[PDB]
Amino acid sequence: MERYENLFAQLNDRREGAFVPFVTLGDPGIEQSLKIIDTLIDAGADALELGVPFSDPLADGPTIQNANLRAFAAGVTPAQCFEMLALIREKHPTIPIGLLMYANLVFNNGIDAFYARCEQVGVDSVLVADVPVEESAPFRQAALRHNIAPIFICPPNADDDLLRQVASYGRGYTYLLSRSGVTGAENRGALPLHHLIEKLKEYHAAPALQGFGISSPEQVSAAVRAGAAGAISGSAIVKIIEKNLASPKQMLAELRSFVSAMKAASR
Amino acid sequence: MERYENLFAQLNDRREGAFVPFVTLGDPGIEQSLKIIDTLIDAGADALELGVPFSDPLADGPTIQNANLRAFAAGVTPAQCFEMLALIREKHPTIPIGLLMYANLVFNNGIDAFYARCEQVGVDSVLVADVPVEESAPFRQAALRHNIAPIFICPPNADDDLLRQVASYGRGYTYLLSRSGVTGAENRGALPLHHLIEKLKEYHAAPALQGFGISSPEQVSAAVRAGAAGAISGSAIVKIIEKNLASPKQMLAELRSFVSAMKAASR
Amino acid sequence: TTLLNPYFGEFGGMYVPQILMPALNQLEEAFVSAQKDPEFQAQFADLLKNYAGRPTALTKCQNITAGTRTTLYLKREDLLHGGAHKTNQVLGQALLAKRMGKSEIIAETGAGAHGVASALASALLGLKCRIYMGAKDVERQSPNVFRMRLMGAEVIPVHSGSATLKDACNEALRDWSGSYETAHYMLGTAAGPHPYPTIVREFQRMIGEETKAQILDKEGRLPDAVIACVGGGSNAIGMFADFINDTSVGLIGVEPGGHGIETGEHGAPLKHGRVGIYFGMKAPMMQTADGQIEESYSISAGLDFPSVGPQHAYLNSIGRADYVSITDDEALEAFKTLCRHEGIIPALESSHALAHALKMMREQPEKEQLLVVNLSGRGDKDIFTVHDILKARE
Amino acid sequence: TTLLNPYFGEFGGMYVPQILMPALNQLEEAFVSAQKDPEFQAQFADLLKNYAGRPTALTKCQNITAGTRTTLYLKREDLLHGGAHKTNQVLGQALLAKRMGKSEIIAETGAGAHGVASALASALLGLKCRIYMGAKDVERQSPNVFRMRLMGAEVIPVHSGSATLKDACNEALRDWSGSYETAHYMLGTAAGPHPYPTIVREFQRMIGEETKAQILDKEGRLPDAVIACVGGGSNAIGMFADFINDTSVGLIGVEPGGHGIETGEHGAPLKHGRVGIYFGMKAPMMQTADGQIEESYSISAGLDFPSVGPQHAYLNSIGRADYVSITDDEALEAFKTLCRHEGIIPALESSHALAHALKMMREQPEKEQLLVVNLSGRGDKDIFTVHDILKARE
Ligand SMILES: O=P(O)(O)OCCNS(=O)(=O)c1ccc(OC(F)(F)F)cc1
Ligand SMILES: O=P(O)(O)OCCNS(=O)(=O)c1ccc(OC(F)(F)F)cc1
Ligand SMILES: C=C(/N=C/c1c(COP(=O)(O)O)cnc(C)c1O)C(=O)O
Ligand SMILES: C=C(/N=C/c1c(COP(=O)(O)O)cnc(C)c1O)C(=O)O
Ligand SMILES: [Cl-]
Ligand SMILES: [Cl-]
Ligand SMILES: [Cl-]
Ligand SMILES: [Cl-]
Ligand SMILES: [Cl-]
Ligand SMILES: [Cl-]
Ligand SMILES: [Cl-]
Ligand SMILES: [Cl-]
Ligand SMILES: [Cl-]
Ligand SMILES: [Cl-]
Ligand SMILES: [Cs+]
Ligand SMILES: [Cs+]
Ligand SMILES: [Cs+]
Ligand SMILES: [Cs+]
Ligand SMILES: [Cs+]
Repeated sequence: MERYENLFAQLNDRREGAFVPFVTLGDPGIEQSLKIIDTLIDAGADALELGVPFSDPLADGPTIQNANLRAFAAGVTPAQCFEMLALIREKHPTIPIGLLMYANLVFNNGIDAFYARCEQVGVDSVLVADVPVEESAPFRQAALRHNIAPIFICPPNADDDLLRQVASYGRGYTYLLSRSGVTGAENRGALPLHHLIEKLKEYHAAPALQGFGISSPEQVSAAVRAGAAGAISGSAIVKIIEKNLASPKQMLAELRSFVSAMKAASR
Repeated sequence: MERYENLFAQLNDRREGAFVPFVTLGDPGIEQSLKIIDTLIDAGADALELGVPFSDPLADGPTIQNANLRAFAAGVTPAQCFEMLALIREKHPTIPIGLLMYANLVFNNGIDAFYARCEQVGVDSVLVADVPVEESAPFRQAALRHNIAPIFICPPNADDDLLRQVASYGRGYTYLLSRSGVTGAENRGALPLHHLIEKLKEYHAAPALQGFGISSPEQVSAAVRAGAAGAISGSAIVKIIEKNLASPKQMLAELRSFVSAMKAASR
Repeated sequence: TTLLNPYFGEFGGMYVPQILMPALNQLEEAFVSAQKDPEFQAQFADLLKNYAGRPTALTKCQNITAGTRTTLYLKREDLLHGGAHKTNQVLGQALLAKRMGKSEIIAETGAGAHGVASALASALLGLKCRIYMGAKDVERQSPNVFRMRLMGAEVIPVHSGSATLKDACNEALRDWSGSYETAHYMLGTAAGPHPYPTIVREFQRMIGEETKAQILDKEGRLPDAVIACVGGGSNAIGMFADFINDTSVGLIGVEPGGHGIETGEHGAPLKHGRVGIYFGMKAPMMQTADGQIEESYSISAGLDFPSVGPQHAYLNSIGRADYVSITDDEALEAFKTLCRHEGIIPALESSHALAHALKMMREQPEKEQLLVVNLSGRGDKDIFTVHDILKARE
Repeated sequence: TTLLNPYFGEFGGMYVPQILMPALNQLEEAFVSAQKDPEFQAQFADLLKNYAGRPTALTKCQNITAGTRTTLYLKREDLLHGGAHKTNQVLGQALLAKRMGKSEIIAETGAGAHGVASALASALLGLKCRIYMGAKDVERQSPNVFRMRLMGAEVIPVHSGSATLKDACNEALRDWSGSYETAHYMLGTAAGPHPYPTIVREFQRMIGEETKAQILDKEGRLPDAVIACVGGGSNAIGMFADFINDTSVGLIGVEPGGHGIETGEHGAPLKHGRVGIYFGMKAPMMQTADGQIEESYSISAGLDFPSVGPQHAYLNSIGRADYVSITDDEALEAFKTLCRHEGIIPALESSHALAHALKMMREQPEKEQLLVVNLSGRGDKDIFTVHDILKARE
């Protein structure tokens, strides 16, 4: 979790927000995914959010559903994703790496063993999309035992009790959901989140990253101006992968241009 | 009714049974039907049974269903059938003519008026196929008022009460049914009718003609040997019409050959 | 001679070939005997309750009468096992067939609901069932053909004439006249020769008896009118019978108007036909001037028949019951209305009765009136036909 | 925190994205409130009786147990309005949706019977209903698609994944997570996140309550066992609930064996799967060694799902209920048997339960045993699929 603490301190000193891309590990294949991730970092990503392909990602809309499918078509398994994570960490010693998991993949061979594997490869946080705070106990306990930040969601419909819980239990960053629904660049958030950002700060929550529907530089700026510590963008990044499958070269050039613009908006 | 009395007396003097063909009036058209009937008579028919085409002849099997249909396709109506009957009577003053009717055609414009028309054209009997003795009163009364023989059916399942009723109410001839079922040459009678023939005679019934399924000379002989006064054949005759529609010439030759053989069997 | 009166006024009788009179007499005697037999009554009651599911619900419409002074209940024969009121009297007639030592069943069917009822009763009670169905009806009521065949019944398409219910009826009677020693003719409506109109009424009368008790419990009074569609007359006589002596209760029968009475393409002989003799009975017929029986037409196979049962003709003649007509398009609108606003998919036959009730309400919306419609069956058999029609529109 | 226990032993829970927790909490509170509300209970009772037709018949088999010491009754949920037990709990959940001020309904469907139940309740009670259905199921259960559309519901084919019930379930939950302020998710089985397994049981428990009273009236004792097919678990928990404390009564649940357990093409996770977390619950899952959720298979769309409700997993774990499997071919034989020898056309789902009961009888024909099968629905939706299969054989 300390990689986040270090990042946010550096960003704060630089009066900067974080820009954090999401991609699915192994989409569209292992080699190309590794190059994709290198490009995201070189282009200015402050941290990564990395999905492990899952059969049934119920918080994800079509774009990221299709990313999961492409990874599966390439034969990608969680074991191979762990191999990939080791390679990423070996190249990039300081960048915070967060996994986007579904509960079954964490529970499957033992919750404790899962977080142990995360610690051994050098992952910094885990967000389990279909585990609400109410079911979080064995997950967050295992995470903290292995020096992994458990990432909690603060939804737009959060009450005070939830804000206090998230603030107390979470580490690394707090995930500030833009809106209801599932992942996707097509649906942009509607309701200002200023009040929630302020309360999280009052309760000493981990710094907030806004995510869901973030697809443009303007929205990155807006997240930061509203007081969030940065923003996450997934579907918008993945769409670039989708649209350029037949030109890996043009794929990387467009990812570089987009991330660089998205990062510039955080400054 | 007296034409039957005269016929049966002549036949008795000649130790002969009657052979009585059935056809549908107007099958396959008015002109050809008239020629057909002339041929039946010339070939030895002792009397005729003549159907008026009806929409729904529920005592008839496919062969005679199709005869009704052909007459309808030629536009034949009961009024035209009465015109035909006048022409037949004008040519043939002594032959007994019996109509095969369904109840609706008799009832339609008044039961009394129907039998009046029968008397005016010179018909001798009427059999109404879907009127059992239980419903016969207005029919048989109207028939007798107009000198028409009402033809009653004696089925193989007749009890003593029915034999007495048929014997008392009937005139002209008694219709001795070969079997259950509907008209058709394909199904031949099974059960000997000797007992019924004998009881009808005891009760002074009109002479019995056996009908249904009679298609061969042997069966004509057998009806007579069993004590019946003769036999009726319909489907077998109509089949000759059906099979030769495209050669009216060959049609008449085959009808002549068949009737002559059927009549020979009664001698 | 007979044990019971074969006529209702001038209508009815036994206009069959002589060969069939013993079978009719036998059936009448079996019926009269069974009606006095507590063991028969108990077996019948048991099947109706524990096998068919009686009593059926009486549902109050929640939505389709809003803004009017009509209260409309639907007698839910659509919930009976088999999906139509046809099941009630088939269970009684099947028991009669066994009482008479018959091993086989002949039935006609139009909508296929009587065919399904005959097949299911024959499967339960150990009879070998053959069903005549017009070839047009085989197509437009196809789901019922599948149901009958899966229950082991023989379905015989009839291509003759109009290839609809009349033609099936003709073939059933022709078969019976040659097979009656082994086969019972399980006629599916309150029509045909005596004793069928009487038996069918007596084996359907629980519809009106239950309705009366249900409306008395829910409303504390009799209905102003009970409304039923009229093919040969069974569901309507079943609903009417127990109310005949309650002179305040209107009895309204709805014949199919088809493409419109004025087109001649309809099935409404009671109001637009003339008395004649056909299918074993003296009753109103669609017929030509010179006495040929016409072909009928309705969108609904179950109402597509050019005659009507003799007790309806009688109740009309004395003015005890009133008969009206509803066109194909009116029936379709009522079908859609019930599906979309009450969540019940009705048979297209039953939709004629509903359409007239909705007209009674719409025409005089401030008239206070308590109405019951006999929802004679469910519309599963009709959904492909109807969907096709509506798609060709909407 | 919750008002009620979300777990049955280790199984159950609320494994949904955080965004949906307020909706689940709201539904739980509405349920707890409604359960104490005499007016809600009276409205529910009224719909169940006068609209859906409860109580349903309990039919004693006349033929299919001959020559054995088995007495077999069938609880006739096939006679409920809509044609399946699905209607009972949909009426309760629809009333909850209105209590919560929701105007729209989302439902998943496999067999289409829950989809039809959701559509009909929505038509009656004034809700705008959208139904997700896998594209394979749209074909093999086509009659239900016609019924839902004719009632005005929106049917959304799902082509993703296996294009069957699991895939519909995924799309329904994804939609709900973005529409919960206006739409209630009317989940059709005793599975998913709390409070659904609890609500669905409580709104189906009349099945077992009626069965108990009916068997006591007819036999003067409890059944030896009650047998029900198990998809997500609703009809079986509905039959089981009132007998759980009657320790002499066996509770037998039948999972689909598909092409055979050994083929991996089945839907029997309770006995051949491993606990996992999916669709809002910790429950037995068909899953790969590395924890991906598998696709299930059954001839019967209603049982074709790679998980099972948590109360069944719990009742199995403690040994209170026993679970078995029946293959496609066994289910088909039982379907044909009931059609041909009892005159009842069962849903292919319900045919799994019947097949196991007939095995219990055939395997030990001199064992005296009083059995009830929950005949969860009618087979109209299945007749084309089955006819096609049998034709390709017979
Ligand atoms: O840009 P978008 O709209 O594609 O959203 C990006 C999301 N990728 S992610 O890993 O942050 C992410 C985070 C949380 C998710 O679900 C949960 F909120 F329920 F937990 C799912 C994905
Ligand atoms: O030779 P087949 O088998 O064609 O029988 C010939 C019959 N033609 S008929 O006019 O005598 C004739 C006589 C009686 C009929 O029905 C009834 F018995 F019910 F009255 C029908 C036709
Ligand atoms: C002719 C048929 N059905 C008629 C029918 C009718 C009209 O027949 P009755 O007049 O005999 O009720 C009404 N409602 C339903 C559901 C029907 O199926 C038949 O199923 O063979
Ligand atoms: C999945 C569905 N049906 C399931 C079903 C089942 C199995 O579902 P439960 O385990 O929830 O009863 C049993 N019987 C019938 C008639 C069914 O339709 C559905 O209709 O959406
Ligand atoms: Cl690939
Ligand atoms: Cl913290
Ligand atoms: Cl011609
Ligand atoms: Cl005489
Ligand atoms: Cl009685
Ligand atoms: Cl067969
Ligand atoms: Cl009383
Ligand atoms: Cl309660
Ligand atoms: Cl719609
Ligand atoms: Cl009690
Ligand atoms: Cs009203
Ligand atoms: Cs009619
Ligand atoms: Cs009932
Ligand atoms: Cs037994
Ligand atoms: Cs299952």
